[PDB]
Amino acid sequence: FLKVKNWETDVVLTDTLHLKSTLETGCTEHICMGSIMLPSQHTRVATKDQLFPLAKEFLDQYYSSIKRFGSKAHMDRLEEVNKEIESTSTYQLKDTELIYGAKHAWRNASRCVGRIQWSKLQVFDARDCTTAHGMFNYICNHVKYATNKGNLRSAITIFPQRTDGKHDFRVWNSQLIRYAGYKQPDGSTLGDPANVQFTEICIQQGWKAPRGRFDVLPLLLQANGNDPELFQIPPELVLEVPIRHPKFDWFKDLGLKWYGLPAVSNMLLEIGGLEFSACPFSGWYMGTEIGVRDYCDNSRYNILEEVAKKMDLDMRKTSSLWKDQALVEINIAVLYSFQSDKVTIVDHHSATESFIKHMENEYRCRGGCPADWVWIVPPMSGSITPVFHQEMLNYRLTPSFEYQPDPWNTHVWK
Amino acid sequence: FLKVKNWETDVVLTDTLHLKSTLETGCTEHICMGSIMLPSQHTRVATKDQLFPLAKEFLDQYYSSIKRFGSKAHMDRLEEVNKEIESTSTYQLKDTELIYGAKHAWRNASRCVGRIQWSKLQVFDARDCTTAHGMFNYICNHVKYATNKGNLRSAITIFPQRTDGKHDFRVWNSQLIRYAGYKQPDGSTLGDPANVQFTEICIQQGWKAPRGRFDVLPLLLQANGNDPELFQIPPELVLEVPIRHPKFDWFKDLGLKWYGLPAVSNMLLEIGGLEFSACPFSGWYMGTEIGVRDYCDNSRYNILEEVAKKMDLDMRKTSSLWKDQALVEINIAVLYSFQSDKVTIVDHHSATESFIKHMENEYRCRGGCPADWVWIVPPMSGSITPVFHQEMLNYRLTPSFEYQPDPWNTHVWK
Ligand code: HEM
Ligand code: HEM
Ligand SMILES: CCN(C)CCc1cc(F)c(F)c(OCc2cc(C)cc(N)n2)c1
Ligand SMILES: CCN(C)CCc1cc(F)c(F)c(OCc2cc(C)cc(N)n2)c1
Ligand SMILES: C[C@H](O)[C@H](O)[C@H]1CNc2nc(N)[nH]c(=O)c2N1
Ligand SMILES: C[C@H](O)[C@H](O)[C@H]1CNc2nc(N)[nH]c(=O)c2N1
Ligand SMILES: [Zn+2]
Repeated sequence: FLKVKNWETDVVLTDTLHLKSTLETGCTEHICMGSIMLPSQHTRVATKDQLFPLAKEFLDQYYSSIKRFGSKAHMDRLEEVNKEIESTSTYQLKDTELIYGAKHAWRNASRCVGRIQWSKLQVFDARDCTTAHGMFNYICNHVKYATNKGNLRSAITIFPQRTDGKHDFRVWNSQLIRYAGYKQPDGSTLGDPANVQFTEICIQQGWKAPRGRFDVLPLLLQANGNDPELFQIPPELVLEVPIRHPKFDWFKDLGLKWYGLPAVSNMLLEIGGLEFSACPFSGWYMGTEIGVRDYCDNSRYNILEEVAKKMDLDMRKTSSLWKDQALVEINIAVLYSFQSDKVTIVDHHSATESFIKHMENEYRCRGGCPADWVWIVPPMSGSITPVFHQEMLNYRLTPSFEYQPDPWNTHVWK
Repeated sequence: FLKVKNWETDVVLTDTLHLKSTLETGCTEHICMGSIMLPSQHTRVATKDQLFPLAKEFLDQYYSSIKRFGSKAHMDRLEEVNKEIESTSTYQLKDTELIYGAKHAWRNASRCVGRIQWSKLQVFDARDCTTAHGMFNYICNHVKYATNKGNLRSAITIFPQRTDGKHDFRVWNSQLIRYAGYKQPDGSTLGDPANVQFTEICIQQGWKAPRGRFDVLPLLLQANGNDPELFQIPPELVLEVPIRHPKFDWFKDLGLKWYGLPAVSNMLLEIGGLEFSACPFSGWYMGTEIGVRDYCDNSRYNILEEVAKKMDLDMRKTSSLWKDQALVEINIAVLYSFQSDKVTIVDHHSATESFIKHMENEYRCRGGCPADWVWIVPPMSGSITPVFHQEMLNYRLTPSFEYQPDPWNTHVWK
């Protein structure tokens, strides 16, 4: 029954939820790895024996969720998937068990500050899919729906679960919409340095790059273990916000823009022991993810010098805080640009307050809320947002989202 | 033999130092408490039995440090304090063992970004002190020395170790130089809200407050268990930087200022099992500690609105990032003000780069460097400083600095 304090408000919350926790974290009693980016625990091949307790555990919270824990419909469903796990060494979720598992995977994501919206998640069941083309169609219907003309909506599309392991649905994109990354002669990078390995993988499979900055990458979709295939999202479906500033008219001259739809596609969704290797999910952007990380990370677009230049900034000494000054401006423009286009965006203040609000309800009507402070604190102006001052317990509940290796490092090809 | 990566540079460092670790962290395999502010492990009454392994462990690294591990002078010193621990149920450090233990307490402080300077620490041995007045004199000689007319120097003053526990030297100030905090009629706060409980404690013992903003508090010094006593640092010894901006001439009109000398006085220094309950230590300020936390924390001076006002800032909508804009300005002024006065200050960029440099040498010539990411990442512009992208292993080595309860909640009075 652990206590967590908010040192800005002296609010104390009591966490019992962490007792239901199951998975391990990477920390021990003599070492804390809370700052390791991809702990071996957060990465993802299972058998039929451990598979039933997982099913049991998940089915018991789900019937407990729809009020009727331990009833006949529960006991039958337990026997039912017991039977099905004996016979097939795996099983299938009901439509509702899948919607529930997905929403709670998000709910349990300790690194996600947007979780106040976890209950309003749209679950598209793609488990009937069999081909890369059908994947492409489900993904496009996802994009269109979640984009909703800038009034963005949370959604997830769940392709068939892993079975043997060699028959595996995977989106090879990290996100359905990402800009291409091209190395240059001198070595420098056009576009997004993050995706340079992925961009050339696409060309290795036949992409015809328009070698510029913001070239929306094509989808590389692997279906049921087969070699992936290239499909270009219809451009009318990829909404984009050109970035201007509400003061500096040279900001348009910077010629930047970003897509409205954040949509992570490389993660693994775990539910009742079942593994969904392709499950792209989307919501809306927090300002900082674009203006701080995408735009100003050194190994991303790296625009701080160019913005500071135009601002006429003391770029000599480090202590001029020119980098900080040009970073707040870039985030002012991103927010303003997205808002003047009716494209859903949230600032890091509004988003981190709501997370504290969310944390309250989770400790009240759930007994806790796993939270990773390393990741919840926004990457600029940490301590002026209320999550900097909120102690948080990190633990691993299931259903959950896990990392998984890249397909091209595991795919037994051709 | 754990690995930590820098995701900005793809640098990998290998940590074996954590194997020498001894104390626990608060994390377990199923829960990470890396964001708990004062874990029960980081707080501080010991006997004579566990006291010798502690002495042994510390003496073995110290003679290993001066090259002659296991020699006769080592073995004799081991027998010597063995003998002394049998006879007195405690023991005394040699002058050099104390200088070493202190420097390594700092070296091991995982929450300190300034640790690149740990070897150049000036150790003042105050273990002959017996009276609050003698404390006051050692503390003043500390202030004067460390201040060094703005060319600040790192130092620590070590008062006698705890023995029985009822005879205990304690500085009741959190820092030797802090501004007084006064509640008002309407409830609001003049001065520093942090110290309001301490400020009225001082008046409870007879302080004559000049009830303004930046009133340097008096020292409240407890010596050998006796009731503490009030002493006012000579004002010529308290250096102060008035805060101006190198653009906004109304910034002087804000009328702010800060002391040059950060000097934490409430911590407990542990060496070879011995407990030094009063051990004030000082270095120089990182810009952000004043301009971000001191000035802009909600429950500190809370000047963001007043600075934004004068900047003529979009203070209506939250998403205007006015708070961020006024926060970078305040930090530009702090750095500039301290630098135009030849008072040693370091910006959070320069300081966090040096910490990465420091981390390199610690993994190379020591096998690791315990680091608390929650605390090493500066509280503004996190991800544009290189420590945001540096994975860090947190573990607890000794000699170390520990928190300890406030004296007025433990002091058996009068
Ligand atoms: C609705 C708006 C949302 C916002 C504003 C939001 C915000 C964020 C942010 C800022 C991060 C940190 C990632 C980074 O900065 O690199 C994150 C991580 C994450 N989010 Fe959310 N998110 C949203 C929706 C969703 C949805 C719909 C899901 C799943 C269905 C989700 C699941 C996750 C996961 C799994 C992580 C990372 C966990 C990890 O890395 O281990 N989020 N989110
Ligand atoms: C020389 C310049 C120094 C700088 C720039 C510096 C910087 C910092 C900063 C920014 C923090 C985080 C505290 C906060 O933001 O609230 C910190 C913590 C700390 N520093 Fe350093 N510091 C310096 C010198 C020292 C010295 C001389 C010592 C000890 C002799 C020391 C030991 C510590 C300890 C023990 C902590 C906190 C550990 C904890 O809270 O558990 N530092 N320092
Ligand atoms: C190398 C890893 N690093 C780059 C972080 C990558 C990452 C992994 C992950 F699973 C995530 F959910 C993630 O969330 C971004 C995100 C997703 C959604 C739906 C909304 C918002 N607003 N944001 C970001
Ligand atoms: C409630 C706790 N919270 C307010 C943090 C307090 C705290 C505790 C502590 F032991 C510290 F060493 C500390 O370091 C401040 C510091 C010290 C020195 C020598 C230099 C710099 N530049 N800075 C700050
Ligand atoms: C070293 C550290 O684990 C890494 O830089 C983390 C820190 N916190 C983060 N927080 C978020 N939201 N996103 C990130 O990519 C990271 N990166
Ligand atoms: C909740 C959290 O533990 C607390 O706010 C910490 C976060 N990191 C920090 N880091 C530093 N340097 N100083 C602090 O006071 C804090 N506060
Ligand atoms: Zn931990």
